[PDB]
Amino acid sequence: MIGLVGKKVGMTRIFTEDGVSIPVTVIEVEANRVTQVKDLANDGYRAIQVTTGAKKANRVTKPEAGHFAKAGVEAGRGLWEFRLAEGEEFTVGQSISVELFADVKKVDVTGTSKGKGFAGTVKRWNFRTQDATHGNSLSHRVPGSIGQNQTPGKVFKGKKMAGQMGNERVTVQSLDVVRVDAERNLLLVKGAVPGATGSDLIVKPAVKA
Amino acid sequence: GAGGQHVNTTDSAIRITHLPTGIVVECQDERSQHKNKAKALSVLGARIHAAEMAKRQQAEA
Amino acid sequence: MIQEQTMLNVADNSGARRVMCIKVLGGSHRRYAGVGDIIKITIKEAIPRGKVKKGDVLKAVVVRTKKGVRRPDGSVIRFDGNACVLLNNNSEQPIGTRIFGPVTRELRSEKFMKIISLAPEV
Amino acid sequence: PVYIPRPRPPHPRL
Amino acid sequence: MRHRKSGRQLNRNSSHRQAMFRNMAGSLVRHEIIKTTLPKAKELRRVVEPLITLAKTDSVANRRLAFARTRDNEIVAKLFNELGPRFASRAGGYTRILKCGFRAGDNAPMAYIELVDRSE
Amino acid sequence: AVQQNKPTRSKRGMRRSHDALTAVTSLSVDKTSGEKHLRHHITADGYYRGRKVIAK
Amino acid sequence: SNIIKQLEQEQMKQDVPSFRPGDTVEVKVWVVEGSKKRLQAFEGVVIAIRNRGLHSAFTVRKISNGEGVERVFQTHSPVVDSISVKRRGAVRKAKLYYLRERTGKAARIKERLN
RNA sequence: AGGACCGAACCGACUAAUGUCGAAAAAUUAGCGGAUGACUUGUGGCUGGGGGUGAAAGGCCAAUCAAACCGGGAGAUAGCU
RNA sequence: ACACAGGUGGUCAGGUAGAGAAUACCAAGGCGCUUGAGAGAACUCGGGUGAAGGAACUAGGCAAAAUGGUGCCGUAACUUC
RNA sequence: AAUUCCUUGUCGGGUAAGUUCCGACCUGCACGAAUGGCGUAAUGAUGGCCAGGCUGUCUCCACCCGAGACUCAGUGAAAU
RNA sequence: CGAUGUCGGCUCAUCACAUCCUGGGGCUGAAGUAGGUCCCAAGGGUAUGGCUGUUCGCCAUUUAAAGUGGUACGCGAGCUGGGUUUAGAACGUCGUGAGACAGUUCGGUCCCUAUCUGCCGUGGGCGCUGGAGAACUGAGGGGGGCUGCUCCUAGUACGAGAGGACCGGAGUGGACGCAUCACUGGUGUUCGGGUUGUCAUGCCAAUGGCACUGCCCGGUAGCUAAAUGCGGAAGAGAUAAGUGCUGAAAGCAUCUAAGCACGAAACUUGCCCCGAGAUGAGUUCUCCCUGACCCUUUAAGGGUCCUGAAGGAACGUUGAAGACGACGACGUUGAUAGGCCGGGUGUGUAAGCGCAGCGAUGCGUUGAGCUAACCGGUACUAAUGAACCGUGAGGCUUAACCU
Repeated sequence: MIGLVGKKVGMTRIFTEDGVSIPVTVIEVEANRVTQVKDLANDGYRAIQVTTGAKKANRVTKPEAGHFAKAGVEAGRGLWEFRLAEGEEFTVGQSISVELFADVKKVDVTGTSKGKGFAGTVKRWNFRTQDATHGNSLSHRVPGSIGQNQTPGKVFKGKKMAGQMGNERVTVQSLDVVRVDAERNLLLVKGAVPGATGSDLIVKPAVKA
Repeated sequence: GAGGQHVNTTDSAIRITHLPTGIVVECQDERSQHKNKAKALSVLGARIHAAEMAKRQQAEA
Repeated sequence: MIQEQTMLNVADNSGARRVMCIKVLGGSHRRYAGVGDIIKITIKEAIPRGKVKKGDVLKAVVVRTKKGVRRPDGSVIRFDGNACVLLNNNSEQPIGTRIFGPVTRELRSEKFMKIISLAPEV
Repeated sequence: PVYIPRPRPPHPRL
Repeated sequence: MRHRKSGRQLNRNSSHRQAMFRNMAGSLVRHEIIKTTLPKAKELRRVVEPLITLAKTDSVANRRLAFARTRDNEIVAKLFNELGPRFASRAGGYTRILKCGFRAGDNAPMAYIELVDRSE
Repeated sequence: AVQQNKPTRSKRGMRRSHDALTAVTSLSVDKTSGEKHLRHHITADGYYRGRKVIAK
Repeated sequence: SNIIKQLEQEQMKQDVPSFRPGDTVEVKVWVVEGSKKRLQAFEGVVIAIRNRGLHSAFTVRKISNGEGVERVFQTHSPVVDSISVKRRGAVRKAKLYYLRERTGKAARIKERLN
């Protein structure tokens, strides 16, 4: 089924009654109301478009304000379009609570990662540091050789080099869900999900069953 | 050993290993590997010959 | 975190005193052993009347690490000295008779059940 | 220039 | 990579920076308006402000802590006499940045930082 | 690490196509004074947001 | 957060005995002995208390039969059952990690005795 | 007492890192050897180029040495480029 | 060659701790070394600390790290005693 | 062996494993007695090996403090 | 030869397949377990140490396996310099001799601030044809793909015993990778304490400076990893080697010539990521702009006045975003930053005073005092009204619609 846009709220751990402790991530997942049910008429494909959160009305833009008061939904932060699965079918403005994750047991939380910045190759691609004594000169962390010689005559496309690491979008897969709460609107998933606190985690039921 | 740029690149050294007997002999004498190899077949042949003649001559006495 | 070249005291009374790890089993390019893994040691120092001697290459199994083992609740059980129990390479069935000092509850898995009855603790 | 220094020695090759 | 770190460094090692804040906090307290560069101002807030929140409560110990900082007795005597009971009911923010363009010699953004006072 | 042959007028100009200077275009007319100052900076006389602040 | 602190404080047990580092403390840990829920006693000198609320922990040093052992405890874990004070050490340092170097006569500590 | 020991000045230059269009045509920083001696040093002399001097390396002889530098024979000679 | 991290002989030589002209902090006295301001990436240089292991690195324990003072006890083969 | 080619000669010691090391044999390509032979305590910024310590040399890097790098202002080269 | 840096190691790889392992088969002198050999298959994987400068090799112990090779036997404008390739010295030897050796020993300067190509990131311009704010489609492109052991089937098949399976499943490790700080730890020169020497604030007390943070002991936030979570897949289409069914040529026989099935970690798709500069420049949704005058060379023309729209940009406070641009939040109708209050964590019984002690010091006040980056809050200071770019209903042709 569809996914749910929530917010990352830190990490904690839950002690089971029988003895183990599980590191969980708390995700506050508000109401994800639909602003546009796309279907095969004007798009060829079918989908929904959800929103959540809130903004100041003197901070939202006049195109987007008409895009939200078209549906009557309160203009929040972002929009996120989810692909439909031919069995479930929503309408415009139909709010979607946290209670789609009752019977499910595995999720795929996707969030924008934490940008480590311009990382060099040791931290970025796990290269190996050269010998930091024994004659070595000015070359303790540099990435070594990058190509062969006169026959290749260039570097191959997709050479692992240095540069921006993180602040990408990644996907943790197949997390065992822990506990879903109604009034608190919290989705406890086991283990780390990407991004620092305040991210926008899209949580959908896991495709690898 | 010595040679200059020739040693650094050309192989010019040969081990020959007689497998059913386990007698190696390494000849590393001259610049060309052929006059290392023919030597490492002569001394190999003489060591199969003397290592057999000590079995026969061992079983005499 | 018992890896290669690490000296280990001997837990039991088999006959060694100080043994050196030389190889970690159970995988290719495995870095270090842990709680209760089988390792391969040689012996650096024996008592004279023992069953084993110096240089005697055999398998041990680590039972105490200063790095410690982790319980599932989030605990850790750090000892204050690394140690092992000498085994037999061909049938593990440890050569020693009685084991000096504690062991740790993860060693209770169908082949060290002799050890945790010879052990005095945990 | 009045003083022109001796060139940096070659890579051997001998 | 200073994710959630704080504290500007201002191209100085720590023991120097502690001393230019120790000097410049005193020179601010004595003069009540100074012209320094804009990052040195915006870090001079975090030094000068708790020296006044310490001064709002007068005792023996707070004199000695406000002498362990600023290291000068005129400064601790204009605090606890004049400045403290001028901010007897100011809930923080006893300070003010005013940008004054750029420095002549090296094009550096100035700021008159002053106390929220001088109501003569 | 040195150039194999010299570049032109052309490829010098195209590299210098990003060294253009940027205009300010934000000059406030001050409230009381009518003077020109940058946004958020004090005036030349010293009035800031109409209010005199420099006393100098 | 509000969320983390309120979801945290609804699981912290409200009966935790207060102990300083340096006390002789007898802790009782549950243990699965195959198909049995045995209640074991691990008792020594407490040398560290991490405090984070639910994530607080404390480390117990106990020179068992042969050498020293240090078992660290998650305080609010369900496997711990009892924390009891035996002695009360008059140390004057928060984290007593010096004691690893000392054995026997040197590491004997004072009592608080107040 | 000592071509004795440890160690500053002082004399030197074993090691590494930096420097190699450097701060420097040989240096710096942390170590390092000698340190009452066959030591080291100021100032003045003396030996002149097939010559000097050399606890000897073909080392040093004015940033140049298996024969200095400057002027000359000289516009040497060049089956070479 | 430079307002150059180099070289240059003599004389004076205070306080506290110190065997000391070492070394640390000071007095007299003299300076802050003629570009600054900012950010706080890779990577380089000069440093700090490090879990567990301890030369497995490597050509080689190179480089680090460690040892280090004074008194007293005590000190092996070997020796030209 | 500063000498030895064949050769990582043979045997022993050290090591889990030792072309190096120490001891021995002598089959001395091609040691040898003032172009010195054999020893030799002390000495050596000398060569080879071993052990205890000690540790980021290493497994495998992590974080921090400074000086450059990057940005703004001022002067502004060089090799080719 | 007016110079193409030459062995091995390090870092980094990349392709071939004549495949070392994993996967599918044929034959077997294939009972089983294990093999031998041959065919298809390059998707991933493919030791750690001793010896030697070594490649190679010998050995030790692993492993699922320790593949063979091209790439200037890849890679020095990347590192090293142990051997080799100078100058010193000596040994053996040869030479009367200077000297000499694919003979051996000891010592022996490894420069470059990157213009273009390429590659990793990250921006500005313009296009996409009226402008703008977003949300996707997916052409294409990339990342990924490894495997052990234990258990059930079962001690069943197989075997005289000895031992010991196929196919299907389940749990747990190894190496690699992604993410994260909740745990355990590192760090934390911005926090607290101890303490040596000396200098200072007149002196005691008290702090402060300098000594590598003076030397140390703890440690918040962050980053981190040894730590903790997850991953490789299942499936589907088309196959290679191979196995068939029906079936003549060729009355028989035959997997093939007509026809129909099966068949691998390779291919396509499935998983994740970039992505409409996919100039072939796409689709949906929304908001925005409807003033008049006059010159011609009457042209998708130029030009004057009135307006400036949505929006953007700039400036400021900034950020778990960042070299810089960029990107995200906030700009008073406001929690973006600092400060302030309460907390929390940390460190550990402050100063001051009282008592006890000749005194060093101990007790009370006191789990005090101080507490960075953290948490819930609070307009107290700082985020200024505006000015600025962007306009004025969007070309021609054809077609089906209404009118």
